[PDB]
Amino acid sequence: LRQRHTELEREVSRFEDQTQQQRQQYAQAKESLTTLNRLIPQVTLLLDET
Amino acid sequence: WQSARELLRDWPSQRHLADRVQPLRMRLSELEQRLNNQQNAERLLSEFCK
Repeated sequence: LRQRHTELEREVSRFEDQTQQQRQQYAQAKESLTTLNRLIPQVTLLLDET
Repeated sequence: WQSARELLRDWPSQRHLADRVQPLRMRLSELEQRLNNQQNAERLLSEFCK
């Protein structure tokens, strides 16, 4: 059972990491999306670089 | 005499103000987008509330 524990811990470590990175990327995805939400809707059109 | 004086009163003003036409064209065009986008966003918000 202790060997089982060590191996399950390996797997859980892998998942904990994968989550730790993944969430960074996808939080950044929604963040960049918020940047777009700020920019485009009208601002890109009045700040149309006239 | 008086009428003619009024005409030559206006004439300086006439050219001076008529000079502004083209600025006014761009102005009206630009404000049109305000109208259009306000109406569009009004749509969007009403659709959401529904």
